[PDB]
Amino acid sequence: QGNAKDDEVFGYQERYAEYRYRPSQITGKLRSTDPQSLDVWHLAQRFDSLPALNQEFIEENPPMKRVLAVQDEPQFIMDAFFDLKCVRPMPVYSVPGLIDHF
Amino acid sequence: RPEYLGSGSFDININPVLQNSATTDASPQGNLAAYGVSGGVNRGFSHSFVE
Amino acid sequence: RPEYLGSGSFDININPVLQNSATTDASPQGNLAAYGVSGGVNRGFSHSFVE
Amino acid sequence: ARSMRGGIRL
Amino acid sequence: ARSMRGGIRL
Amino acid sequence: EGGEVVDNLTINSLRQAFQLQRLLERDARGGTRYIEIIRSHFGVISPDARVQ
Amino acid sequence: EALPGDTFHLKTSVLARLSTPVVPFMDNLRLDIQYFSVPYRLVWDNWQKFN
Amino acid sequence: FGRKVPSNAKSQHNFSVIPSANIQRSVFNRSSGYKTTFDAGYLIPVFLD
Repeated sequence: QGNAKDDEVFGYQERYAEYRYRPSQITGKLRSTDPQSLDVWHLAQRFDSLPALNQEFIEENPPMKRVLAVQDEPQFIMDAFFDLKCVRPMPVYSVPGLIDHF
Repeated sequence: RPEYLGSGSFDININPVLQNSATTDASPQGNLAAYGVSGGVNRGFSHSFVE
Repeated sequence: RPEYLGSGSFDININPVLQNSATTDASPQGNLAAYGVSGGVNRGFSHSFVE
Repeated sequence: ARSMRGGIRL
Repeated sequence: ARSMRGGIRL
Repeated sequence: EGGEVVDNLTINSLRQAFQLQRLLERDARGGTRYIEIIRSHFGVISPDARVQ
Repeated sequence: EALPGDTFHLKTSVLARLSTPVVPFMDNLRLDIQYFSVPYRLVWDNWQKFN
Repeated sequence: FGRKVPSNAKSQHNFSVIPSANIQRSVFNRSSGYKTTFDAGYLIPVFLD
C-alpha cells in the first residue's frame, strides 16, 4: 500500500523460506486491479483491504462468481453413488417368528 | 478422535468449446468458451467396526 | 394364467450436447443440453402353441 | 500426507 | 479367563 | 368405578414381550458395561484402550 | 450407521458438473471426498448409559 | 486445443512438511525392590511407575 502498515508483520515463517517457496503470480492485464481486467481467466483472490493471518484469510474462498457465466446458481451440480458391500450381524431378510430363539 | 477411514480426489477437467456460430457484437466466431466436469470411481475404504 | 413368454429391456441413453452458438440471455456458450435415444435387438422368445 | 507445520488440518 | 456371568470381575 | 382397562393381546405384542425378556436376561447374564454389552450382544472383542 | 462387528467395503462413483464457465480459466480445481468413523460415545456422554 | 500447464500446489505442500524429531532412545535396567505387610482380600498397589 505504501502505508507504514506494509513493514508490519503478517505472520512468521521459517528462516529463508522465500528461497524454498515460490508463490504463483498474475502480472499483466489479468490482474483484478486493472480498470479493464481479464481476471475472468483465473481464480486468484482479490483483497479489497489488508488481509491479517486469521480465520477469514485461511478459509477456502475461491472467487467462482467471476469465472462462471450464469449468475446466482450453485457452482457444482453433483450425482454421487455409494456401493457398499456390507457384512452385518443380521440376516439379509428377516421373517417374523422364532420366539424362544436369539 | 474420530478415525480417518480414507479419501479420494478428482480433477475438475475444464474443456474448451469453440463458437461455430458467426461473429456477433457479443463474441467472434472461433471464440473459446468452456465446460467443466469431474468424476470417476474411488475404492474409498475398507473397515471393520468394533463399536 | 396367461403364460409369460419372455422379455427384453434397453437403457434410454441420455447424451450431452454442447451449445457452440455464442452466449445469449437464454443460455451461455458451453451450456450443456441433451438428447435421448434407446434401442437394440432383443431375441424376444421362442415358443410352440398347443391351442 | 506427512506431519504438516502448524499441526494437522486436512 | 473367558466371558464370566454377571459381567467381568477379575 | 376405578378399574384398569387393557386391550386384547396381539401375537406381535406377545412375541415382542418374549424378545424383550431375552434382551434383559442377556444383560443380566452377560453384564452391562459397554464392553460387556458389545461382547454379549455381538461377536465382537473390542480393545479396552478405545473404550476408555 | 455401523454396528459392532460390521465390515464395510465402499466404492464411490461421482459425476460433478461445474455450471458453465465464461472461458477455459487456467487454474486447477480438485474435487475430493474424505470418510470418517465417529463412535457414538464421542458425541453423547450418556450413550453408554443409554445402552 | 492446447494442453493445461501444472500447478505448483504439490511442491508448496512439500516445503511445509516438518522433519521428524530425532529421539535418542536407549535401553537400561530399572530394577527396584519393595517390602510390605498386608492382609488377605485387599487389593494392594505394590508396583507403581
